[PDB]
Amino acid sequence: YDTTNPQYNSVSRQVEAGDAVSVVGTASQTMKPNLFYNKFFCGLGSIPLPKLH
Amino acid sequence: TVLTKGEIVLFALRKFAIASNASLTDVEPQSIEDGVNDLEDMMSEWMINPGDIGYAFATGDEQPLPDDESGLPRKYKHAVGYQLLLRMLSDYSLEPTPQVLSNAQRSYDALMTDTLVVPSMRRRGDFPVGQGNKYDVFTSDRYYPGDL
Amino acid sequence: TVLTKGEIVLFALRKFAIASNASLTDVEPQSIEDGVNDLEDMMSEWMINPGDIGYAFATGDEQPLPDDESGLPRKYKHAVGYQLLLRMLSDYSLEPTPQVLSNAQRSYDALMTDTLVVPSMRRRGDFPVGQGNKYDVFTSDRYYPGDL
Amino acid sequence: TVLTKGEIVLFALRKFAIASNASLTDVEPQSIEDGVNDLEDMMSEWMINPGDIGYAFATGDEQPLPDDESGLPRKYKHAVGYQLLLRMLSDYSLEPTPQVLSNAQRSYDALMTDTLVVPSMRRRGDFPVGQGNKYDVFTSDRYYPGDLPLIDGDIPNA
Amino acid sequence: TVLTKGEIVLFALRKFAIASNASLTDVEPQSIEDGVNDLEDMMSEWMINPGDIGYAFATGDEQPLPDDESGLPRKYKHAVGYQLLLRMLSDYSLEPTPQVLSNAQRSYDALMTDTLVVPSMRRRGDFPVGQGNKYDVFTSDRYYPGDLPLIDGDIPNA
Repeated sequence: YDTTNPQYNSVSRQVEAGDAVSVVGTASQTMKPNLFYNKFFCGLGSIPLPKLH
Repeated sequence: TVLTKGEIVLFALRKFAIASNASLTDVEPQSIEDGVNDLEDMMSEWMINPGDIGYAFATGDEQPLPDDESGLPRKYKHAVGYQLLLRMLSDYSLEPTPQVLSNAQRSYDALMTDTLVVPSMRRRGDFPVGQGNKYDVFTSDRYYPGDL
Repeated sequence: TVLTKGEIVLFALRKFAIASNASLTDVEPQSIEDGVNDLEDMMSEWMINPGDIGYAFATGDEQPLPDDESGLPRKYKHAVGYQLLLRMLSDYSLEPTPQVLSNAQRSYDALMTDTLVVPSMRRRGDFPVGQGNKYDVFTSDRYYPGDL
Repeated sequence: TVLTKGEIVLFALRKFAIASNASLTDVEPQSIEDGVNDLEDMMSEWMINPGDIGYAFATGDEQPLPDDESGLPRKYKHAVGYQLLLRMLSDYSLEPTPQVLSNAQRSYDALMTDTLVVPSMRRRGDFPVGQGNKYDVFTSDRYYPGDLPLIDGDIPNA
Repeated sequence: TVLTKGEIVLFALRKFAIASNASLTDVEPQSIEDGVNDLEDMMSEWMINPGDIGYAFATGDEQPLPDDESGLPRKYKHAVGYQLLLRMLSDYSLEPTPQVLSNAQRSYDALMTDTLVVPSMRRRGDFPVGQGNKYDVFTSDRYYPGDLPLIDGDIPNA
């Protein structure tokens, strides 16, 4: 939330002090989460290695 | 056999006879504190050109004392003492002698001999690597890295 | 330990034996404040030729006082003090000695060694980049950007 | 903060101990007047060769007074005071010392470095512009202007 | 034989006549103590430019003792004493003479000629050996050995 460059706003209002927050989940639950994403979210590569003489 | 700031300063004062057993003169307290803080400042300045040589500094807000352990190696004692004498003599307005200057230069040269680097310039980075090294075609090993 | 203008001025006065703690005769505070003023103007003038070394100046209206801190590191103390000594001996109508001149030159050379930085000449701006840099896909430039 | 001709003259006198505050307890108003007049004349002379540096001359016709403000930045005062000292030392018949000469030389050299211009070499005017500069589409013509080029069009004579 | 440090110090004093056996006035013990101390600092520094020459040091942080055996050959004592004298003259407020300087230089050169190095630089390692040396399949030797790094399967990069 930039008041000098409004071009890059990505949220309705600024996170001011005293705002209400919460944590999603349970106290100490353990689970195996599902996932969802776009193609251009993460990227993976494998570096080839050099031969030792 | 560890060195001390008091020992190094006393060596410098005896070397020009400002205070020594050969003469009947005895150390004045004011001369010793001046030697100690001048030595500390000279080492702080030396941290650049000759390079780090192992001096142990005084922890902040605490003044250095003649009984503190300097931590310097024994072999650097003559060089450090002669440099201290050269930057000390102006206090009593004495004039260095040619033999003193020659000894100081010899000690400085001997100290500097042990700190040479010769950085040994490396390759360029786009220099081709020959076919005699049998490079790996997929890897980016057809050319020299030539960086950090 | 924090360096102060008063400490620098006292060091400069002591190094040529004009006034010191051990002396039985001492100089009026008028001389001390004249010395600190000379330091202030000299270091303000130093903003052009040698460069910036982190010195802190008086905040506009306020005059400089010896008790305040200059902010310089311990390394530059001898350089600053020796230059102030060379600029202040004429006030008492004296002549620096060759050893003092040599020491001041050595410390000033150390200061230049610390401050030195060398530039790099960028490409002209109409210099072709070459087909081997993949200017069709990998790089958007057919010619080097030039100075920024 | 503020630079005063009186303090410049006092610095010039003190730096050679003609009238100091430690050795001697005397300052002479005749010396002060001579010093300020010499400073005024020297600045008037300097207005041409080294170039203007921001000094302010006395408006009207009344003589300058030491309490006035010079307007010089504090980074020039050492050079100004040294160059003044060398000029006025003949009156007390005191010859200068090599250390003073060296200090004045370094201060003047620093001022010279601060006041450099190093102008560049403009094009001749009949030198052709290359065919690759795309004239008839860009603002460029076949040839370089050789004079300051038109910036507006409302004022076209210059 | 023994060639004690105190003997070397007394030699250094004698060749400048600070105090000898045929002298009514002699030096006090702490002068000899400082002489031996400076001797050992100089010899410890001598482990850089001239190199180790067989000096024996005090192990177990004991203060230097004048009557301990230095462990140097007798063919070094003049050089050591002359170099010690040049460092110690200032303490007695005296200056060296041309004959003493020449003798010290001659003895130092005599010591130097006994510790030559001649590093005799090697061949590259990619320099081919000729076909006339009759190299073999098993012992390699088709190219001259070089630095020959010892590469371990572990620690591949280094």
